[PDB]
Amino acid sequence: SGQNLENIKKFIRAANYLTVSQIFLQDNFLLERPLTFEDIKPRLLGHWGSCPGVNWVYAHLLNIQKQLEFAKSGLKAAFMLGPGHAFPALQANLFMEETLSKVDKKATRNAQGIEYISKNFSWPGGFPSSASPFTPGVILEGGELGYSLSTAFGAILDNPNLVMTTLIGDGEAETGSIAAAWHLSKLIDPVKNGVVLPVLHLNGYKISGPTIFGSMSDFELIQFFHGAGWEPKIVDEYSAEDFDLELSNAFSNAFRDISRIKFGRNSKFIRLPMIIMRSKKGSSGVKENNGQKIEGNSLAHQVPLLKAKTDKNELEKLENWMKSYKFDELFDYERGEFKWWINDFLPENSSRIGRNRFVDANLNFKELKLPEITEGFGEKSLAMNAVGSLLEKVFEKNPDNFRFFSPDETYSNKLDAIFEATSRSWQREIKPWEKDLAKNGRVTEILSENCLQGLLQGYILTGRYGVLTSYEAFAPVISSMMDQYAKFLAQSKEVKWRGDLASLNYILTSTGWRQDHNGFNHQNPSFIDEVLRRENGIGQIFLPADDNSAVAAISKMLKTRNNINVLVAGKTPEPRYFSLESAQKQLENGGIFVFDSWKNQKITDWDSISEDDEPDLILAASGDYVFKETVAALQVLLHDVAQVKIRLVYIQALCGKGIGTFENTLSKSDFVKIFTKDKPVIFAFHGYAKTLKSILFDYENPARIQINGYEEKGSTTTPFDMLARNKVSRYDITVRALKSVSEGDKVFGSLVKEYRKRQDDALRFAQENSVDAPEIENWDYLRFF
Amino acid sequence: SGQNLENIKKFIRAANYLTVSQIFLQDNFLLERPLTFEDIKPRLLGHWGSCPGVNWVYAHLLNIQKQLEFAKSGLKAAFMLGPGHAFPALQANLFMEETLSKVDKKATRNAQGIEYISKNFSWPGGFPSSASPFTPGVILEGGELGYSLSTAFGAILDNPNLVMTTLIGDGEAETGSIAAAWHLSKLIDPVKNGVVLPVLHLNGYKISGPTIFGSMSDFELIQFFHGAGWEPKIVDEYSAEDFDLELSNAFSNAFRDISRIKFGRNSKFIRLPMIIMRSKKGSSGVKENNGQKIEGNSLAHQVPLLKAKTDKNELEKLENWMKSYKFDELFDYERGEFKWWINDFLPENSSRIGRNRFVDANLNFKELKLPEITEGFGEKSLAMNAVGSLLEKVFEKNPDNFRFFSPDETYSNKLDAIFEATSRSWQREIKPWEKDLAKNGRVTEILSENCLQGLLQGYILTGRYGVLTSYEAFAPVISSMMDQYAKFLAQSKEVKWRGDLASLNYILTSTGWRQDHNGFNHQNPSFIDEVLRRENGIGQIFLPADDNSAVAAISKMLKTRNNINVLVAGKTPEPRYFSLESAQKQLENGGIFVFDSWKNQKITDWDSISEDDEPDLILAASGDYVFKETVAALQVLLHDVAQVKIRLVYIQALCGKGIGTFENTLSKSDFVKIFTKDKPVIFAFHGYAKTLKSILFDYENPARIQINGYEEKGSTTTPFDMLARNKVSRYDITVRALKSVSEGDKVFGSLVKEYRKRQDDALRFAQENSVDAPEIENWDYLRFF
Ligand SMILES: CC(=O)c1sc(CCOP(=O)(O)OP(=O)(O)O)c(C)[n+]1Cc1cnc(C)nc1N
Ligand SMILES: CC(=O)c1sc(CCOP(=O)(O)OP(=O)(O)O)c(C)[n+]1Cc1cnc(C)nc1N
Repeated sequence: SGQNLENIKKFIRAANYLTVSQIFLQDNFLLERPLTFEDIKPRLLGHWGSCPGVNWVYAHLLNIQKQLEFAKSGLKAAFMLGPGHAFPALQANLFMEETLSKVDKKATRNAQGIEYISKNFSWPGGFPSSASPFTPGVILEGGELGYSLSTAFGAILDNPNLVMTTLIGDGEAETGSIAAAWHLSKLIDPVKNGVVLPVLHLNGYKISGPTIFGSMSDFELIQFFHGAGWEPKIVDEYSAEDFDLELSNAFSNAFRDISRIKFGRNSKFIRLPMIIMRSKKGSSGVKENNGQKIEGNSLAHQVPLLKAKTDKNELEKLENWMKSYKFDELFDYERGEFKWWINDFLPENSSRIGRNRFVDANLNFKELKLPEITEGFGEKSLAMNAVGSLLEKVFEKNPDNFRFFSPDETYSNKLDAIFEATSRSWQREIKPWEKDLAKNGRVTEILSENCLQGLLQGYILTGRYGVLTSYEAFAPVISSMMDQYAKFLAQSKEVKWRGDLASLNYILTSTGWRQDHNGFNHQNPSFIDEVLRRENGIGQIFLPADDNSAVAAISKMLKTRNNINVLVAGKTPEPRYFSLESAQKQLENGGIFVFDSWKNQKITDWDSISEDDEPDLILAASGDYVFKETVAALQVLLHDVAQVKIRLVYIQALCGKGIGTFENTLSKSDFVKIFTKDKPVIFAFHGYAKTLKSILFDYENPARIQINGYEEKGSTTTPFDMLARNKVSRYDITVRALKSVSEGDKVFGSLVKEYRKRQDDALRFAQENSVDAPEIENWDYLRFF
Repeated sequence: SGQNLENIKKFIRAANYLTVSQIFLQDNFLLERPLTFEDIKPRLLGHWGSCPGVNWVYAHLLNIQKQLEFAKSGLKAAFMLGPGHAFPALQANLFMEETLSKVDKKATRNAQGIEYISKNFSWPGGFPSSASPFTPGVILEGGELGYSLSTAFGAILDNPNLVMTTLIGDGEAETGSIAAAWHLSKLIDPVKNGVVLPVLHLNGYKISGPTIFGSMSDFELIQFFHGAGWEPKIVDEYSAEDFDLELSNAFSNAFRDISRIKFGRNSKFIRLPMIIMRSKKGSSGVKENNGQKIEGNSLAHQVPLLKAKTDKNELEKLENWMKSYKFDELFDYERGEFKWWINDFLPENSSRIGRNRFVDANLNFKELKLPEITEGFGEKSLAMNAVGSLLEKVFEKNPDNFRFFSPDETYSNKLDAIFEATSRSWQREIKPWEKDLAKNGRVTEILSENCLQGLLQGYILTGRYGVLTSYEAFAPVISSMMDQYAKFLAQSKEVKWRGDLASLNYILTSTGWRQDHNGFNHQNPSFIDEVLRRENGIGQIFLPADDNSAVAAISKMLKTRNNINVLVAGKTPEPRYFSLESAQKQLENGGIFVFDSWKNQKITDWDSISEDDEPDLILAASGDYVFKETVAALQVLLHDVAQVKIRLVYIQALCGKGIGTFENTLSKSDFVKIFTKDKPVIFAFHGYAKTLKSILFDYENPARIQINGYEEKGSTTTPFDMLARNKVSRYDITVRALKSVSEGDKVFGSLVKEYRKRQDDALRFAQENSVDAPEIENWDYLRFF
């Protein structure tokens, strides 16, 4: 114990020394000669206040892992860093562990490695100032605060004997996501999945002020964290005779309780332990400077000596601070290597914190077994039921690497068929009249969308599969956090040892065009714009036409890696236009369907399109309801005049690089063939008009393309009134097509008046009877298969 | 007591009867004859499960208001409905009291009014199914759950006699916004302000399953809500008499409130009480149907009898359910009015819940006094310091209707000058080394952005002013909720009795181009895209060029009403420009600056632009950090080649309707004069390129416009490296301009080679020295002063 404690103290001292050397020094890293003004970095970037807590937690975790390995237990520990601004200290904890030496050859544990890791911190072309995928064993960026407990819970599923210790700052704990994630222990069974160990760094200060949790006493914190499903233990630096002994006792007790919980079963609810660690912010640093308080104050957040390159007293303070660590007793200056204590302290390579096998995606990724797609049919299209049946088959075929997440909307979205295979995860009591609740359920349901997104991202980044479904309007709640994930993917594109990962799959349904029980608060198609905004080859939206297109698309997204895909489709009975082979060929051609109505010819290959024979007008649609309105308008236009030639175009997929998919994106020359250079193009969009305008900016002649979308209007009314309020009903589409072609009002005016009268009569019937007119409800639509 | 109890019971019986009549009946509202199949609505829309709790709370609130007015107390109570899907029951509570009759003449409290409110619920053209601005006394729609506590805390400020009772659902309490807002009592003093009263519905069930909070026992709930700084009380429907217990709870809660608000004896932290009530979901309704459980189960969420128009047993169940409420003992069928008992229950006029004076925007809105604008002094311009000084003057001049909100970032954003007027609100202990903390501070700081947005919207919707500042990267966290606010404004455009409101003002600074201490996670310019997507005349972005432009813009947004404005500017020492507080203010009438470099001529009136002489190319920028690069590129181009003519265009404001402001938006004819029809336009943007592409879709000839902006690339490096990574540096701009102008690549090949070599040398110097080259650091710019 005493030799053990001495080894932890030496490890902490060395980690602190390399942290300060990373922050300040650019030369004379070993301090063999007195410090001058030429051995200081020109710009003193970085942070210091949270580093000592990171060092203490990492060293105690290494000691605990060594003890567990001696006990011959199967538990493997991993570390998660919430405060991503404390990156350099963690870097030091890797350098003396030799994890970084397995990735970079220049980071060997010697004097050259010390110089390499000290000079290149925050340097242009060196290591970044924050956590990144370039760091081994890192899955959470920590830049945007929060999203730390949910990702830790998501990485623990289906990975027993894995203990993930995550560090959460007290200022970060004031966010909504962290506050909501405390209840995630009521839905996950730790015996068959694993244990998450939370440590709260209660330094007491934010960037420039005290914290909410730092103001609370010990009694209030105990009651708050025991009101949820946690068992908290508090250790404070201000009153402890020996801080490291208390930290060792707390970690040993927590891991003993974890081992006791794993070995055995209990027919009740579990209470995972957690550690609150209170310490002075920026401990073991400069105490005072220019009469102000640094240690134990919010002024230690950034660097505490901003003028060390020009002020003599600041340089003396920095030199004394670095010499307080006594690096001569740990390092060996003669040979340039560490002494014999570091080999005694560290365990073997297979059982170290930074090289956990359960967290790595290279040792856990497997292919997904796709069942045969059965394109069953009835009388009307029900895309959500078919998607649920296919996901039920997927759940049957892959019983270890597939999961489902939803914010209590599985029945409302017509995806309940998946309950024929698996139940919903629930660790609390079940009443006899309740159904679909089990401890080992593979569906997790909670109203906090942030927790669901964190669980999905943790499960995917560990190396497995998942799909998250939701309403379309409530998606942007997890908008910004999703963008963070995208950055990770971009930062994984330049790393040669990361490996492949499953795609991030969203199923957004119950769109605003058919919200019957709610009005104007459940219609917000802005999530797809945020998905399409990113430009690092990430972002795909799938726009099915019927149930066959829906099952083809949901089969396509499960075969894609390292991307983000969103599928938006309705859940109401709908007409059917395409069979299985036509839908599959359309998806393999990008997702564009072209039809000529004056000759009744479907075109699925862009070759053999006649230049001598071109359409007079183009009607294009994107989305199921707008496609129904477009085909109804095309039917009316074929009935009435039939002298002009109309080409019908439907788009099934959109990507950040243009029209179609990333693998097969429509080019600038095929757009000219599909869409004629000068003919008008009336376009109906499921979402905002500017979302399509941004994509169509880069294509040929954007002046003639009229685009109509949601336009942010509507209330609780009939579906036809909802379509007519935003000028995307069939009659206004026909009016626009008549006015866009030839003179318009000169010859086709009376038809415009007749169509407006028909729309007025339909709206009057809907207003008077609260149901749609029988002319629209019993409409006879077109067929293509 | 007993007379009051039976009057309350009669009120709740009437409320339940009108709620069911609103949900189901189309005719025979008084049930004079036996119910048939022709008196049922064709579509049964609405919700029922949460309505009885709303009715109980409203009746007890009215009783407690009458009892308060008996003793001549100044406290005025208001009601807030979190579960917005429970709208019809609240409507019933607005019918027996004559609040709805003051707005609508047809809603008079008689038989015709009963028919009017029952027939038109969820009808096309009638009352909506959810809460809306059309309802008097409503400031929160309740569509997106979780924004109820923070809005109440925002609306409760500077109103010492307003007590707001808000209803929160147990499923809604699982959202992170509510869990973050539970701690808001530690920053707002309830003696000089009002008291927010939270009530937890706790019916036990979500849409399709149990709730997390419903699974917790009483002991766990007591600990969780005591640890957060509240005084919870529990009443359950499984008791002898629910109404007597509820009345005792409300009476004791009001006694504590009056004993704490007017004595002022306590100087330490306070403990606001809250009410936790437990009841069966959909109480006093259908018990069983088709062998399933309805009352006390999640199946009572929507309509519990979905086939009452076709099934005889369902119709009989509905008739028995409605006849369970004996409406004959509360109504006179021949007179058509209520009996005398209601006149003994309702309090005096204007002492009623639905007509609170402290909540209405009318009778509380006052114009803001703008101090005189002053110019900036010095070579380098600091926009944030000038903005802070102007806000300090505003705080001085308006000591009762202005407040500031920030997520612990006002020191880092160079806005600390406002600390010369007011401190930060803080109700906890203050250390001797801590500064800018006071109980009566007018600045609220917490890391939860959702709480800040809720406080700002609550303050603004009651008829006062406020400004919220933040980083640009973490703004999208509050994107979607902001969209909800915009919808409110749109509905307020169609309500004739709703008064004016102050604009929603954002200041986002520390942009991604100058994140020195942070890396990739702190660059995300997507919030302005979310704001610009509103299409109801809402959404304005202000893009200052220097400090004078910043103060002119911040003076302009404080003079705008019923809108949303965003101001984005840097905080680094930047060169000054045309802005001398006079030319800048003249530019603000249009928001666009035009300069001709071949004759050194500024243009402020667009009708003076000569059509005979035209620029050879246009360099345009939007944002200060890239305006620097484009004026440097203009300087280099003027130095090297003089036979070409360059027109410099800067844009200061963008709106959803086009270029400029809503009051003065650039037309499609002025765009042709400013931007020539066929000349190339090299445009450089502060944010994403597609955000500007969507706006420029609607203008003339968008094919020739080369838009470059942030490309999601960068790391911890020098500012010039950050500019060059996204191809928006000065050398990139001049290379692009040379490529655009030149007919062939062999005329300016030496120049582009030289500029590429110069950029390579600058990047090499930055890589080797970690400091920008002296050629760039000591650059000499031009001025239009
Ligand atoms: C650099 C950065 O992004 C930091 S660090 C920091 C204070 C962290 O509080 P904490 O007490 O948990 O940290 P610690 O004392 O060092 O442990 C803030 C508010 N920010 C900016 C910020 C703002 N808001 C959000 C959601 N995320 C971030 N990162
Ligand atoms: C219709 C709608 O938008 C409702 S109602 C409702 C149940 C609310 O649970 P709670 O028990 O707290 O309310 P109560 O049953 O009425 O008492 C949900 C989940 N939703 C959809 C939904 C989903 N997610 C979010 C953030 N908001 C909403 N409104």
